[PDB]
Amino acid sequence: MSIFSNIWINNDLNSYGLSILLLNIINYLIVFMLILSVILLTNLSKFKSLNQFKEFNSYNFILYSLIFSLLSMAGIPPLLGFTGKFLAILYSSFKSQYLLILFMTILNIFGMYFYIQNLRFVVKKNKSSILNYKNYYVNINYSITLNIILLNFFNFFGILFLSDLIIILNYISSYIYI
Amino acid sequence: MEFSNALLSQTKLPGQQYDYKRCFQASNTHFECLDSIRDAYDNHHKCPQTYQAWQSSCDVGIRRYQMDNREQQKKDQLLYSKEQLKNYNAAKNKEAYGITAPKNLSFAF
Amino acid sequence: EYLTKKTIDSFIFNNNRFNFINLVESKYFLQILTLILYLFFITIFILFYI
Amino acid sequence: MLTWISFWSLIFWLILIILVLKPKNFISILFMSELTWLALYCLSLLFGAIYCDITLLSISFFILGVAGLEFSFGILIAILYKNLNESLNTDLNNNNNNQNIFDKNFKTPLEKINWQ
Amino acid sequence: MLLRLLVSEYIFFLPVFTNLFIYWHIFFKNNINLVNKKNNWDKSISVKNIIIKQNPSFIIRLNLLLNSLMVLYLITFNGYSSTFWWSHFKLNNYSLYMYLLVIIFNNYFLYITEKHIKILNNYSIDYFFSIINITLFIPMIFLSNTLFTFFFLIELVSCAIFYKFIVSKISFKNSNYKDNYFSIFSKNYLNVLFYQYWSSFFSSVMIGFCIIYLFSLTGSTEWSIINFIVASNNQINYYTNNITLLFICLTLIIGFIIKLGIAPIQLYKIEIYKGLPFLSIFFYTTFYFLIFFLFFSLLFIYYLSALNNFFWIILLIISIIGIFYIISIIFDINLFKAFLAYSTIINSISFILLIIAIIF
Amino acid sequence: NVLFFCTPLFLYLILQVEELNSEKRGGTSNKFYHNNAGFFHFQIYDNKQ
Amino acid sequence: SYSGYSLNGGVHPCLPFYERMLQCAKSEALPIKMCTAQTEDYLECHHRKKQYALNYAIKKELNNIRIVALPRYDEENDTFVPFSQATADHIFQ
Amino acid sequence: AFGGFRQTDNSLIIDDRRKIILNTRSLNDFQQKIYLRNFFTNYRPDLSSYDYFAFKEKLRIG
Amino acid sequence: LFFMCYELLLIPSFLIVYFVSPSRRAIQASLYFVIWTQLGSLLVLIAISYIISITNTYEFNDLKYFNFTNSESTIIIFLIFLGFGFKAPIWPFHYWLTKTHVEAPSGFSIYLSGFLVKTALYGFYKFNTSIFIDIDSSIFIAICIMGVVDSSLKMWGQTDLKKLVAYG
Amino acid sequence: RRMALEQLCYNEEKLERYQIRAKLQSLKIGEELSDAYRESFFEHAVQKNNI
Amino acid sequence: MELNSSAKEDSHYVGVLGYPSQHDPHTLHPKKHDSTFTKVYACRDMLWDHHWEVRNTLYAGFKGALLGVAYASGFGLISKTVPSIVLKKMFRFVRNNNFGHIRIMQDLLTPYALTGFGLGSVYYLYQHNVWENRSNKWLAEVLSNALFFQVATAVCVNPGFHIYGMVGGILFGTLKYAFYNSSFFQEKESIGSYTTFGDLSEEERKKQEYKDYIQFLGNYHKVRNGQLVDL
Amino acid sequence: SQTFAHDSFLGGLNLFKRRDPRFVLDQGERPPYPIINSNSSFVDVLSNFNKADFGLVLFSAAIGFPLSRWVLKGLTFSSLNYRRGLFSSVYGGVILWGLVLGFNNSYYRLNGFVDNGLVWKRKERKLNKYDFTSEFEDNSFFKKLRIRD
Amino acid sequence: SSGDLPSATLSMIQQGQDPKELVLQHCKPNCLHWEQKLKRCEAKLRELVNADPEMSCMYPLRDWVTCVEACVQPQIISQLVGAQKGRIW
Amino acid sequence: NNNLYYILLYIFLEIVFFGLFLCLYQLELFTGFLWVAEFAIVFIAVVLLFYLNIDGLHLKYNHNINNVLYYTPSLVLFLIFFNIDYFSELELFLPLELSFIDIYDDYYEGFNNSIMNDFTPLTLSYYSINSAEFIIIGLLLLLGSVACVNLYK
Amino acid sequence: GVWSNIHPTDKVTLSFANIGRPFRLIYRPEIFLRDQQAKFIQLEKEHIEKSKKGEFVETTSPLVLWN
Repeated sequence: MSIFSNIWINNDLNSYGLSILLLNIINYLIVFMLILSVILLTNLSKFKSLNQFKEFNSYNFILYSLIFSLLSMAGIPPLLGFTGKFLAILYSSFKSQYLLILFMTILNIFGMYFYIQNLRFVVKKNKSSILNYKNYYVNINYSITLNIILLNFFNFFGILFLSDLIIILNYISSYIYI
Repeated sequence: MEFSNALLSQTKLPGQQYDYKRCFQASNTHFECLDSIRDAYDNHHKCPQTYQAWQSSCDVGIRRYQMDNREQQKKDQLLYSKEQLKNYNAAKNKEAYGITAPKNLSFAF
Repeated sequence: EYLTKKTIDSFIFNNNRFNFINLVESKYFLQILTLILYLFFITIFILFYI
Repeated sequence: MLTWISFWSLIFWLILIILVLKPKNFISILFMSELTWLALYCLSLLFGAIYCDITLLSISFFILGVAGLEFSFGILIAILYKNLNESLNTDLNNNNNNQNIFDKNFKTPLEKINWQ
Repeated sequence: MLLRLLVSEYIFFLPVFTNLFIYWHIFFKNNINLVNKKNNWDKSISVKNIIIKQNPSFIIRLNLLLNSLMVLYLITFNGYSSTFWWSHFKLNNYSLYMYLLVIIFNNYFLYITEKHIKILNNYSIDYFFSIINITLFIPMIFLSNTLFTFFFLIELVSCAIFYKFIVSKISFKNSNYKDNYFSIFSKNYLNVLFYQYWSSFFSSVMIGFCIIYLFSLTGSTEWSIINFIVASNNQINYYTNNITLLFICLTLIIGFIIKLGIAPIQLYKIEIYKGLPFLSIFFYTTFYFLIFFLFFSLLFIYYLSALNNFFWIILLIISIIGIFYIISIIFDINLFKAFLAYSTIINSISFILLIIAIIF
Repeated sequence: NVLFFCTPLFLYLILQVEELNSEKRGGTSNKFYHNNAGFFHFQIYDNKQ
Repeated sequence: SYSGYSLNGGVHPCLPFYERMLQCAKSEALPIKMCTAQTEDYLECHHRKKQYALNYAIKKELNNIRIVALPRYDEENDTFVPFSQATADHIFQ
Repeated sequence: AFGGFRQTDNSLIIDDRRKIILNTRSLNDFQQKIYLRNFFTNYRPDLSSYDYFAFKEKLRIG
Repeated sequence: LFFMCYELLLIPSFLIVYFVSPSRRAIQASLYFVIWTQLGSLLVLIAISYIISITNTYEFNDLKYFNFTNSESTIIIFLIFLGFGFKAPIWPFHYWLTKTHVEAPSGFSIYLSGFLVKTALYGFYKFNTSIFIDIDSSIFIAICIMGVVDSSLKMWGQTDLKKLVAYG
Repeated sequence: RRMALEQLCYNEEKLERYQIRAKLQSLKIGEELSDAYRESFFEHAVQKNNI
Repeated sequence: MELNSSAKEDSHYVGVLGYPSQHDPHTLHPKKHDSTFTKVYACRDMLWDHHWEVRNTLYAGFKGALLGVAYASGFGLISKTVPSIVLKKMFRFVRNNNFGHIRIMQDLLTPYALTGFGLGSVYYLYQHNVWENRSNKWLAEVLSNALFFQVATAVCVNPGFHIYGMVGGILFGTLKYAFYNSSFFQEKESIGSYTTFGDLSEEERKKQEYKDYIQFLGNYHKVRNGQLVDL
Repeated sequence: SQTFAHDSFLGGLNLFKRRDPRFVLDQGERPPYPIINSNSSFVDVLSNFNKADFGLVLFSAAIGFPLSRWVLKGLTFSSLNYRRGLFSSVYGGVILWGLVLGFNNSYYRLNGFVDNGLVWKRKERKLNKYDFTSEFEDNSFFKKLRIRD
Repeated sequence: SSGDLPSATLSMIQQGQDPKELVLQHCKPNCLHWEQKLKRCEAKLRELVNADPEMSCMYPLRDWVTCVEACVQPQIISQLVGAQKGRIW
Repeated sequence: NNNLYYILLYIFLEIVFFGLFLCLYQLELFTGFLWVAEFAIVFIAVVLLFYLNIDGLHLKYNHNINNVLYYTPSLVLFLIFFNIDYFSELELFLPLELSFIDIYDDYYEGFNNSIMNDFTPLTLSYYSINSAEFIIIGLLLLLGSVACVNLYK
Repeated sequence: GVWSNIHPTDKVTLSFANIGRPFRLIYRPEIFLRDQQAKFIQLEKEHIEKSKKGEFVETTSPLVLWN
């Protein structure tokens, strides 16, 4: 935002921050959707306490998806969670907020520790049984499995496709002040 | 947001309404007169009748939006041309279909 | 070991001793009232004194 | 004594504070909420008088409806306390000791802790 | 108006009115589905059973279809950006995009919820009706043009949330045979109801006080005019009483934090999440994060940007206090629902810090 | 134990003394000597057609 | 949400000022710098801080002993005569 | 395009070539590049890019 | 790209540790290793974000075509050193490495010690050369010397072969 | 995505003048008439008032 | 709301813009015709003089006492669990007194107020006399705050929690450098503001600006890298 | 791009084609076509209904059968009378949605938001400086939805 | 190192010239109240005719000079050779 | 006081005093409406008190502990610094003889006004401008009634 | 491929290396530079015309833009 001979040149986009907040909220909501998706595919009465995380030790797809979602919640790379924290840090640096950067880093470290503390209770001595039984046999929702697969695909490798979402969010935020 | 001209123009008094048809007709007549004048600057006094009609029919905010759009359009028209824009867009798309290697071993700056 | 991780572990274990696990209604009401009153006092302190 | 605006604001703030000052009874909380809503309506009327604004005065009917909804919800909640086996005085539902209660005392419902 | 009423004044509200009418008619028809008189001249092929457990899948599908119809209507929408219904509604491209995004998210969540409901019917028709009604009015918040309409819509949303919380099943089918002659006193639902009601009362009182104080300051509660007047005060210095502005800003921020359950006021939300169904928790998170949090962010960024010079200190102090007080609490949870609530609180605090950075 | 815990401070002081001595005789100092202007060692520097 | 109406069902006293201020705000591309006069008039109409300050100044001046007796007024002539002018209906005669 | 970081030094900076005065705390990205980031960090800064690369290779060889 | 690739290796290492280690105590060891690696990654990411925001370009040649201020260079160097030393490992951020080498599977520990430390060193060297710094390297030199001294001194008390190899 | 890119380019072109006007409106109290801002203030208030 | 705006003032830009400066003298100079009461009351400018070390120390001590009283009122006394017998005796005294509430409040809050006043005075003296000659503002503030807070933590809370006190002091010093020392979000001047001098002509200014903008063309990476197509 | 002829049985397809993804236009922007009556009343909007609205209502009624069947597929343990009543109510809601869409289309046509057989005297000249979709839509069905690309 | 690199700038001190005039011109705006007081004192002195010899604007002139030189003197003092602060403190 | 019946009596007295204050400000219509609403609410509350607190024995709570511990200093601090009055002045600030705005009358406006009821502002607000707010209030009331029925069930 | 055919830079870079930068300059820099040099181009043309008449605008002498 400099002025040269009464003609100004702007190299900054004022709508980037709103798009950044929207993308962070969207990523958090998407992670929460997959986090609760596994709960929806199991007997929701079998997961009560924090130590009741070994109930996730089941058929390999459930365990792998749960581990990936737990990692994504803490924002570790290269899941969708790391994208939000990295973009927030980049925006804060672009706004020259060193104290805010330090506080965000401390908070992210504390959150990573809290989220990873649950991974300790993941191990179980044997395969668990948290699936509801229909017609005398355990019922697995194929539609829920497909939704969880799509979410896991968009989280594990969705970092490469971040360009289109970022462009869409920037376009949305462009008319916020216009 | 406080200095947003569009946001300020969007507001109106309680019960205030805008006659879009009349405003657009008067604006079209005034802008046709101005284009017939064909000047870089918007000398509204060159068509006193058309300027008066634009002032009476179009509100302050509508007139401001129209003037800003006209100024931007005039700048763009004096800037580029249709064939040049089309060729540049085609070349840019073709380049985006490739990769931009780093400018190693430069000779400036 | 003691300097790098035990410090944080002890800080957490000690600060947790001053926090109630199950929220009480009186605790919540007092917390809201104290938040409002002390935030107003602190904000006014910077405006006039700090 | 004090100017009307200052008196009304101070009364609203004091009522908000006193809502927590008294003991923890649901009925008392509902009564205090009703009093606070009435004070808010009075403040809105005084402000509409000060500024002569129609929208400011229009709040009283909306404020009255909101207060009625809140009072009905509170009455329904208090009625439900009977089936939940929870005393109206919320301090009796927590085992944490407090110096405000003169007679609080809870013991395990057993006869002899050590049998022989 | 008094003389003529333009169509655009309620053209947007017309689809909302149609959806509300359809939903109300359907819900009323579901209330008498078991009252079917049989005449003495009619034949019953099979014996009628009055014990009916209708899956709320039908209500979920109907609500999803209505939301899709609303999305289609918004897709074909066209016009000019202005104020609607006596400047009480804001119809901007950004507001329309926000409404569309909220509707899409609600539709995806409703599809997931219906798929989960087809597995085990642990939810009743009332919960689905409450969700549909909440979804009916949730998108309207983005179109608010004044703090009075925003307060009314937020009060309506809070009432819908309380109603949905009341729709939670108290008893469940369990194989616990040892408890057949003993009474188990569970106070989770009562605690959730009490906490929600008290927090809603306090937040509504704060928001009403803030609106009443703001109206006296400038004479209007609209979005753009308030910002213009506030920025003018910084240039004309007519009102130098920074104490009143600080008090109004503090009241607004405290009310928003209380409604959103922002730290250090977090034990309320912790207790709220500890006594609700999983689908109810999912719905509450989707509502709070997508609507309440984004609305608070826009209020601190787009609505009250002219007062951002004052909100900065309060926001920074609140963030520091939350970071200092929640870190110790975040390492002592022993419930999955408490862990989810703590994750939501941490994300909210991080987003608050990000918004504080953005306001610079 | 005191010497071990204070060893980093003693090491820092010794390093500072050695750096001062090197500055006295103009020797190699504990400084980021960016003499390559950022060009990496044996980094292929070719242009693309 | 500007009502602009009076408590008697009429028009709020600041309605024309608000109209002029809105016109100025929608007119200037930089009304923040340009709408100073209209903004000041609207602010004075809404919050009469200027009137309160003038009243405070008048009270401070009355705390002084400069003025003893103001000239009385006779409405039959619609004219002000000095306090020493011994006219009819005066408190002292 | 090269950006910049806002400086915190509440120090006045005097420029006589344009006969101007600017604050270290209040300076644009271009001003920081031209006055604060204009420091030299190369042995032969007057050489071109390829010239300096060749000079570095020759200095290592020497 | 360099930072993204450097950050991706943590997930495979955590997956290997959580699922292949035979020791029961390896759960807390894997958690601590993940935590330390994430802390180092966060420091490196903060430094990289600062560098990228300072100059909106993604080329080392463009980085050389720009000069960082004194405070900027000091902060960048300190953050890069902190991240790389947490990933080196360096004293006293070597508890994670010690516990990992104590508890991790033999193949993973061979790969973790052999490769990850070298990758972190290579990243630190690449970033450091691309940034000109006028500060004194006394802090980093002293840190390295003290870490070497501490690691060497503890060898006489190590009866576990894996622990002694880790200290070396 | 392509349509949104085109629309965002147009929106940014529109918002270009918004930033300039806000910075002119963000001039400090008394800085509007300053020599470094006098030219911009005169152009925006006198020349750019043609509605 | 600005923090330490008196210190954070651009004197040159303030003088150029003509805004009234807090650095100007705010004092009274009565003439040789006033009454004795007027002359005596004119001494109040001493309380408005910031150069008086006694005045600065007294103001800082008052601020510290107020902070301690606020801490005790908000979190201090409510956290404490006094013995029941003491409370009973206090209530008996309150019944038998005319203004017993004031006496009880004084007996309660006196230690916190005294400790706060003393700590504030000590911190003000240390800051104004020990850390005013350093070069690096961030480093000096960090060192001073860390030392003071670690010393306080070892003395006020407990000797054991010294590391936590030192970390808190470091954080407080960092926050003070960020906001109380730097005009972050408290700027009194527009970004990029420059004041011209030298009586340079308009043509010379235009030529210099064109030359500078030619360098501004070098700011674009693609312009520097020459990766632009012809349009 | 050409537009479906107004007042036909396929006028609703014009509401499915837009020049830009902008939900609303600016306060001072000229409409794509001439404006018939900006100050439109409810009675005027009702009088503005035509064969386009009739065809939209017919399409809503036709499509409403599959949506009603899908909704009814989720009902269990309900009487045939109840199922028939619910299906009839759903079909009525679909028809009402179609009527609302037709009324909105008529209002847009009277306001000139969509094509209504009218063309402005002087076309607004817009130069597509950023054009990354012309080629993309030129070789697919995406052109049929983009009015004038 | 930084010290072995060529110098990219040369100020007035590095040019061996006295920048005292430029320093005074730059620091005059900082001291305006003192200048106004000195002008008022000079006007009062010129208003009076053959006043008492114990009536001079010398005190105001000293105040103005102290205000002006309080900033100009130290700043140039920072740019002099041999004025480096030292190694540690 | 902790007795619920005495608390209710004090609330009724406070409501009466608020109505008197409103009448003093010449707002008798809203005063009467509030008085009626509060009387109905008080009747409902008395019924509830007879239902749930027939005995009336309040909990044995002592105000001294909480009052002396935090409440008194907190109230002192809050009242000490909170002042949101910018330009409000007392009626005795200036002599009433210097005020003449209440004497001017708009005879033509009165001749052009046909209003005979004080409910004109209420109608113009809750029917013309805030019609959206009125509709929202109605929908909220319907939803609250449904929620109360569900809670009773 | 298709997901990366809109910009000459990788998607990861464009998402990460464009932090609040003007998207017009990021995607189509040439038009952005031409628009930023709108009045500059007119001034250069005026100076060239004046020099064609023998009037060298030394103030506009630096205004010789290639792109």
